[PDB]
Amino acid sequence: SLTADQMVSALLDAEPPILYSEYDPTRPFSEASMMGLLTNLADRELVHMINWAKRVPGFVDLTLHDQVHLLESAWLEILMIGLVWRSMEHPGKLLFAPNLLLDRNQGKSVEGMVEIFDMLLATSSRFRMMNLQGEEFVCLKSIILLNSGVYTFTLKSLEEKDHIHRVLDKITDTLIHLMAKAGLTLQQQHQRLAQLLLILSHIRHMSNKGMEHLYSMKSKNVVPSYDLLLEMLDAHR
Amino acid sequence: LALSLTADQMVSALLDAEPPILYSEYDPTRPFSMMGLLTNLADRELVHMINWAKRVPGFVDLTLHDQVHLLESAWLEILMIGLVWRSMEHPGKLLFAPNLLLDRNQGKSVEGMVEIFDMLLATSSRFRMMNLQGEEFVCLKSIILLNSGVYTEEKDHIHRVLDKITDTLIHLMAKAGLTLQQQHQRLAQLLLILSHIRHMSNKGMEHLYSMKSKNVVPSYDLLLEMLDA
Ligand SMILES: CC1=C(c2ccc(O)cc2)[C@H](c2ccc(OCCN3CC[C@H](C)C3)cc2)Oc2cc(O)ccc21
Ligand SMILES: CC1=C(c2ccc(O)cc2)[C@H](c2ccc(OCCN3CC[C@H](C)C3)cc2)Oc2cc(O)ccc21
Repeated sequence: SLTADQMVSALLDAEPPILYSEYDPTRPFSEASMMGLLTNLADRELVHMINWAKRVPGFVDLTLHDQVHLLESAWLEILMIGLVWRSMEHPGKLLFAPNLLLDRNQGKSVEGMVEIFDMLLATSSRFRMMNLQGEEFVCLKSIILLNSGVYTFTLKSLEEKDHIHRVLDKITDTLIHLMAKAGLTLQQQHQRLAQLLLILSHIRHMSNKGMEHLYSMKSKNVVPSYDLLLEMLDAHR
Repeated sequence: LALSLTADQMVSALLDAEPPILYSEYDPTRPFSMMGLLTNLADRELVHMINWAKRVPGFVDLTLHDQVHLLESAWLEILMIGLVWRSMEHPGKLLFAPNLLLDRNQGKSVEGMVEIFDMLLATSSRFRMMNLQGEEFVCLKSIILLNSGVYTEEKDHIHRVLDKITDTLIHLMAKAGLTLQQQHQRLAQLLLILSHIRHMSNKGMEHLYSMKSKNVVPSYDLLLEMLDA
């Protein structure tokens, strides 16, 4: 029932905070410590992501089961687009945190990492060339949340999918509204809409390559479990 | 040059450039290697894909080097969307060839295959649900060709062609009688399906690699030879 303006306002209000890496001026940054710091940040960002997701219009209208499925599908894509967004104004660097700004040479320290760094930096550059606006960014991130898991899900399921498609349609309306307000021609509007949504194909690509890379590290866990996501999502009262 | 085409001229060019549907190489008199059949078919399909790519307006304006890199990035996605397209009118089945229609039970035959089968089937179902038209299909396939490798003067040209295809898609929908709102909603719906096709190609590549076959990706030299400089 939201208007385009109401949709933008809700998404902007729902934005999670930018988190920091730990501070210590007695411990100089080490290559050996890098993955540990990144993991610690990612895990903390995930908790805020679940909060954010619950504030995306239409998301909590879904079953808890399907909310979990959508986050299972989208969580790394969402981490990545978030990273690319806060890195946009910093050519050649990834702003994992304001006190953890890394370049591709530092990425070389971890086997297989520089390939993923390069893809993320390329996305940052693309954002920059398009002059991506914050209002557009929060629309794109919401689209990832709703769309990424919708092809891999009963009567209830059909109802859910119809709802997701209607919300996705409203976000399309919202993007078009924003561009119309920016003074773009109708032609420029459709063209930019297309340009923006094609970036999501690259973000999906990066998530899949990234997931493969994280698994190759043979750590205890990579993905947040169904259990964990449910626990974070399945709040009482 | 090819950017000077009208929307109608663009559509006609793409429709005319469509590759043929090939047959599986087996003797139908004999008892029914699935991956063997599929690999043989994919490899033959690839040749026709390269000749199709050369007819996508704007593609051959790129350097041969860049043409090859786009094909390197896009070939599996393009195989997949073509498979989904010809499987649309066959619910629950994948029409790999007219003489090779497989259902998901058949897919189980091969380890790790049914997961990718189900994704392909879901895409075919989505196409049918959206009543995807042939004119839209050829635009989407062209977008995959130009977009899949663009992150890995030339880039400006690629974006110009992509913008032209967007114009063409919107033109088709307007002609179909859709309102402006329906036009940009349907455009978005179609482009979001492309992210799923990318996903499928990613998981498909993982699966093909896990089989530890001889090769998986076509070499630079193979693609370049097919391009016939
Ligand atoms: C994009 C990205 C990272 C990354 C690094 C390599 C790679 O192949 C894919 C993602 C790494 C990264 C990403 C995900 C990681 O998963 C650790 C396992 N956690 C994830 C959630 C679950 C509770 C367990 C560990 C490190 O760092 C980031 C931190 C952020 O706050 C936001 C994005 C990242
Ligand atoms: C989608 C698809 C196939 C497939 C099966 C499992 C999988 O994990 C990914 C793709 C299999 C398939 C797809 C690609 C294959 O690559 C074999 C290696 N070739 C590819 C080109 C290069 C010259 C070497 C082998 C089998 O069959 C198809 C045949 C088609 O004419 C069109 C699409 C396919």
